[PDB]
Amino acid sequence: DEIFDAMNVPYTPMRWAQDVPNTGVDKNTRVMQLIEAYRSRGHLIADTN
Amino acid sequence: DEIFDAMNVPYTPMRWAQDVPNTGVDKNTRVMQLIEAYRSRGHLIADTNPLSWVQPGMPVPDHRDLDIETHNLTIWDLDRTFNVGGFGGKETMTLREV
Amino acid sequence: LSRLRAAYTLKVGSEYTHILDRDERTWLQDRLEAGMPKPTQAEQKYILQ
Repeated sequence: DEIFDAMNVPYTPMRWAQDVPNTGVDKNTRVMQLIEAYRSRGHLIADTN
Repeated sequence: DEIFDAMNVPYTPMRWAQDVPNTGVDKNTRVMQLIEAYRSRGHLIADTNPLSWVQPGMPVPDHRDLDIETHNLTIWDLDRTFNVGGFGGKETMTLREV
Repeated sequence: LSRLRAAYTLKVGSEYTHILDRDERTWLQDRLEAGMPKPTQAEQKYILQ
């Protein structure tokens, strides 16, 4: 956050996380939900100001 | 269409179609696109008008995205199970239940 | 993510998914996801003038 603020990157950085364990959850249908979210509300984090 | 008009069913009937051939096309991601279409524009085919009236002069938006045939799905998929990505709190569901 | 970022999170924030007609909504979707073209040097000098 400190590096991005200094370099004026108007985006949130990628976060460290552990690779999610293999339960029943399907990821392909959730990639589709992410695509809809960006199409509908991606303007809420766009470099417009 | 004639039977539905006589019985006052304000919905389009299911259409006959051949079961789509097995090409590369995935159906689970297209079931998700159908769920979004109903959430967003399902009101365009809802039984909200007490009159069987369509105002001439008013433009009608295209809503083919509410027909299962647009997402390469037919009546033959109704009792097949698909991944629905947490819809209704479930991972899998049949297209009939969806 | 690169396609979604190029289309919806750079210097242009678009609002179009509320459009009811399927043909009009798909035209906007396809043009925004094709991206903003790389401007030529001649174009850049015209904007500077």
